Amino acid sequence: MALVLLSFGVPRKAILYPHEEPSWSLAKDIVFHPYWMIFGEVYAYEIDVCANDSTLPTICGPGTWLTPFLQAVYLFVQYIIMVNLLIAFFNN
Amino acid sequence: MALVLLSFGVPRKAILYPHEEPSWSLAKDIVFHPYWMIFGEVYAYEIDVCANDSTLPTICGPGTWLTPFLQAVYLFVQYIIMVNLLIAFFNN
Ligand SMILES: CCCCCCCC/C=C/CCCCCCCC(=O)O[C@@H](COC(=O)CCCCCCCCCCCCCCC)COP(=O)([O-])OCC[N+](C)(C)C
Ligand SMILES: CCCCCCCC/C=C/CCCCCCCC(=O)O[C@@H](COC(=O)CCCCCCCCCCCCCCC)COP(=O)([O-])OCC[N+](C)(C)C
Ligand SMILES: CCCCCCCC/C=C/CCCCCCCC(=O)O[C@@H](COC(=O)CCCCCCCCCCCCCCC)COP(=O)([O-])OCC[N+](C)(C)C
Ligand SMILES: CCCCCCCC/C=C/CCCCCCCC(=O)O[C@@H](COC(=O)CCCCCCCCCCCCCCC)COP(=O)([O-])OCC[N+](C)(C)C
Ligand SMILES: CCCCCCCC/C=C\CCCCCCCC(=O)O[C@@H](COC(=O)CCCCCCCCCCCCCCC)COP(=O)([O-])OCC[N+](C)(C)C
Ligand SMILES: CCCCCCCC/C=C\CCCCCCCC(=O)O[C@@H](COC(=O)CCCCCCCCCCCCCCC)COP(=O)([O-])OCC[N+](C)(C)C
Ligand SMILES: C[C@@H]1CC[C@@]2(OC1)O[C@H]1C[C@H]3[C@@H]4CC=C5C[C@@H](OCCC(CO)CO)CC[C@]5(C)[C@H]4CC[C@]3(C)[C@H]1[C@@H]2C
Ligand SMILES: C[C@@H]1CC[C@@]2(OC1)O[C@H]1C[C@H]3[C@@H]4CC=C5C[C@@H](OCCC(CO)CO)CC[C@]5(C)[C@H]4CC[C@]3(C)[C@H]1[C@@H]2C
Ligand SMILES: [Ca+2]
Repeated sequence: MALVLLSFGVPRKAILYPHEEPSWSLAKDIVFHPYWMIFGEVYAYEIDVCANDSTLPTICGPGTWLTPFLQAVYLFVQYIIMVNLLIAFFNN
Repeated sequence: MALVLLSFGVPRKAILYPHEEPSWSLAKDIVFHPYWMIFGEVYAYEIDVCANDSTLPTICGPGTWLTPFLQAVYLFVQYIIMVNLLIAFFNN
């Protein structure tokens, strides 16, 4: 579950923030939002940053249409497979 | 689950509100948000009160960078261990 997290946070932070110099904030932002997604926080109005209801309208740019596809795969893996595999683990 | 709650709400309220005189509001605020976290309310824009998207920008101060680490441990214990232990309880 920690690897699926980094498989998602690093492409997302890279596609949505292309103009970043090296910073310790890059170690938070690859791990912060993808972790809070495991607990039901979808960040609904940050998905599709080019939408009109977006709360990140300045992040709209080339390639950012990829991130909602990425997060759809991410939560399917984490919530629909990995959290329920862990329920199944505990039950058995 | 009520003890993991107080293990989190008391360090959080202490780190984020250092300048408090004794008040009955201290018995609510150690128990209120940590309980609503069990039911999927992450308080996403109150985590990391020093962030730019924060809805508590005045709470930013010394030591407040500890609280997102604390809440990451908190929900892991409550949701990933304790809620699913309780599912496992009921199934068996
Ligand atoms: C057995 C358990 C052991 C733990 C194992 C796991 C290891 C956990 C390791 C995680 C790596 C975190 C590294 C922090 C990066 C530097 C932070 C920094 O510079 O300042 C930040 C620190 O202040 C905060 O408030 C944020 C602290 C991070 C919260 C982590 C919660 C998510 C849990 C994740 C769990 C999933 C882990 C998935 C696998 C990796 C603040 O903001 P900034 O912008 O970064 O800098 C300041 C600038 N500013 C003032 C403009 C805002
Ligand atoms: C079930 C329902 C689906 C029905 C079926 C038919 C599919 C329909 C698809 C049709 C493809 C055409 C869509 C784009 C329209 C034209 C260009 C355009 O407006 O681009 C937009 C984005 O979109 C893109 O840039 C491209 C998006 C392509 C993703 C398509 C997924 C393929 C199907 C499924 C893949 C799943 C996996 C497949 C394996 C099974 C531009 O808008 P923006 O992003 O807001 O940015 C603009 C602002 N900017 C200029 C600042 C950047
Ligand atoms: C079998 C079941 C039995 C129950 C067992 C559990 C014990 C339950 C007991 C919990 C302790 C409650 C102590 C209340 C403190 C005093 C509050 C007060 O005076 O006013 C508040 C009451 O109005 C509210 O809105 C808060 C009421 C608390 C709701 C509980 C929610 C969390 C669930 C709890 C469950 C988790 C417990 C985890 C374990 C501890 C309002 O605001 P204030 O600021 O406080 O005062 C007014 C000032 N102001 C106008 C400026 C706002
Ligand atoms: C997977 C990804 C991680 C990659 C690995 C490398 C780790 C990277 C970390 C590197 C450490 C350096 C980060 C801070 C940068 C310099 C100072 C700074 O800006 O501080 C910031 C906060 O942060 C702190 O004050 C310190 C944060 C330290 C905790 C880092 C986690 C340790 C590893 C994991 C721990 C898990 C458990 C470990 C056991 C397994 C200040 O910013 P702010 O908070 O916004 O407040 C500023 C405003 N104010 C002045 C009003 C207050
Ligand atoms: C699932 C199976 C495959 C099916 C998918 C079929 C292919 C999908 C369909 C179409 C392909 C992508 C093109 C459509 C959208 C283009 C419109 C556009 O400009 O968009 C953006 C740029 O976007 C780009 O420049 C995209 C470049 C290619 C991305 C890499 C391929 C991704 C496929 C992933 C496949 C993963 C498969 C994983 C395998 C398991 C917006 O650009 P702009 O801002 O408007 O430009 C002006 C910028 N300026 C102002 C700064 C100058
Ligand atoms: C997990 C395993 C161990 C690894 C831990 C890694 C250690 C982490 C690394 C380094 C230590 C922490 C400090 C680094 C950041 C300092 C930057 C800073 O100033 O931050 C803040 C202050 O914060 C402080 O002053 C905090 C001082 C130490 C806190 C106690 C240790 C926390 C580690 C717990 C470990 C738990 C272990 C649990 C064991 C299971 C912000 O200050 P400021 O607002 O900028 O100052 C101006 C304020 N003024 C304007 C009011 C004057
Ligand atoms: C197998 C796993 C693959 C993924 C991963 O774990 C192992 O690989 C690690 C390598 C890390 C980076 C190393 C170097 C730096 C440079 C630093 O530069 C300070 C500049 C300035 C501050 O302003 C100093 O004053 C900022 C942090 C950064 C980019 C790291 C980020 C986290 C990364 C990507 C980690 C990530 C979780
Ligand atoms: C084993 C467990 C450890 C944790 C815990 O349970 C047992 O320990 C309890 C002790 C409680 C405090 C006792 C005294 C007061 C003073 C009062 O002062 C009124 C001032 C003014 C109003 O403005 C009057 O006019 C405010 C409340 C406060 C701080 C209590 C808060 C809750 C606490 C921390 C409880 C907490 C849940
Ligand atoms: Ca939820």
